[PDB]
Amino acid sequence: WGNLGHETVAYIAQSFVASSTESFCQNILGDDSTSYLANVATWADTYKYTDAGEFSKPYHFIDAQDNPPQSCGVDYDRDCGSAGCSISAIQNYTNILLESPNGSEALNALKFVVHIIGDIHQPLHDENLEAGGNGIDVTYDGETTNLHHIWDTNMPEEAAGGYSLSVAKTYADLLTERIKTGTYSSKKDSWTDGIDIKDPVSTSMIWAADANTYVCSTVLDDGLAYINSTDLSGEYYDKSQPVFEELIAKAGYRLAAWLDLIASQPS
Ligand SMILES: Nc1ccn([C@@H]2O[C@H](COP(=O)(O)O)[C@@H](O)[C@H]2O)c(=O)n1
Ligand SMILES: *[C@@H]1O[C@H](CO)[C@@H](O)[C@H](O)[C@H]1NC(C)=O
Ligand SMILES: *[C@@H]1O[C@H](CO)[C@@H](O)[C@H](O)[C@H]1NC(C)=O
Ligand SMILES: [Ca+2]
Ligand SMILES: [Ca+2]
Ligand SMILES: [Zn+2]
Ligand SMILES: [Zn+2]
Ligand SMILES: [Zn+2]
Repeated sequence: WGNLGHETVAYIAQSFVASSTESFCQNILGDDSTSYLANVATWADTYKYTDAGEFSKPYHFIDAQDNPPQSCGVDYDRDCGSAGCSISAIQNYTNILLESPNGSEALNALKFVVHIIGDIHQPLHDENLEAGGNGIDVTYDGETTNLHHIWDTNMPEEAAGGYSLSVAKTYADLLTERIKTGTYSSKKDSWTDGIDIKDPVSTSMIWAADANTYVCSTVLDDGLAYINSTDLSGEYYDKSQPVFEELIAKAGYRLAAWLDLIASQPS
């Protein structure tokens, strides 16, 4: 996602973490504001453009070598690759926070986890075709862009009504309501099935596989004749909106559950 989606994921997670988890994170981040996770949720996307952070570019995605929309699937050993991926990064940075939470690496590990759990839930961050859809040029509200970009940025920002941190906070409030009492309230109790702090790869692969299903059902079902030739701000946006909203909600809810397990200690 772009910045709005990552900040939204982070604000949702803040609404679901335990108090002890909130304290654990605020202490690592040096931030006890009511934006502590949202304030770092975009860091990985600035870091990756620097010489020191170039190593981390591949950590934003897992390039699933499936065949959408006919067939979707993610395979860690097939798809991660030698340079690492979102799944290998979740393992590495989770284990830093479990083993060395008071050490110098915990700060960036936490900022990576906050960001990357968000990215796992962007379906085109779980898809090899055309580099996650970057190579698929599209028109969106009369503008030339690409299919990856409209999932990251154009569509979530249209739905949220803007791009800023305060717009993200409002959007997160909306999606948090849908989890607690609204749209998602009868589904969300299943959203952490399979979670296992002892197996970060298995856990994050369940999430990536979930998001990847929507590459076939939603991102590409209409087919590329339609997608290449049509302004995607109309009916394509209308069908995409419920899907990216639920995936942003899932990312925040799952990030909260994961941070709770990272911070957990038996009383
Ligand atoms: N194979 C790739 C290449 C890029 N990406 C994502 O596409 C976006 C644009 O990446 P590039 O700037 O590398 O073209 C980023 O969000 C990046 O994480 C991806 O999801 N799969
Ligand atoms: C784990 O993270 C550290 C710090 O960013 C990095 O140096 C290291 O290469 C990572 N290891 C793996 C296996 O991704
Ligand atoms: C859609 O555009 C992509 C990327 O340029 C291309 O690979 C694909 O063949 C196109 N499909 C159609 C039916 O136009
Ligand atoms: Ca909770
Ligand atoms: Ca690739
Ligand atoms: Zn992102
Ligand atoms: Zn992206
Ligand atoms: Zn990213």
